[PDB]
Amino acid sequence: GSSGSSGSSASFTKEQADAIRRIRNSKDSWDMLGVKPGASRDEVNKAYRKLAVLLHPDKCVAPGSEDAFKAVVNARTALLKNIKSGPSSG
Repeated sequence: GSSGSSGSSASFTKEQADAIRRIRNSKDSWDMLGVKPGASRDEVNKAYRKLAVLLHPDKCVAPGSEDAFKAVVNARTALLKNIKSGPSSG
């Protein structure tokens, strides 16, 4: 089947909304996290952290805050993998 949830109620700040709006309308991970394509693991994580807290399901009860948080992960986690310049293992 398919999962579905109703979020009739929506209470949050501009910052949050703006986040979920950008993520859902992001063309890449850099845009989501809000960093440059030439940043380091420390950077990507920094942006992912600050954001995560904002999109966190414990801070943002928004109906989209959930989806947003999910995107971030796929973004950061992915980017990081690329961050690696040389193949450590193999």
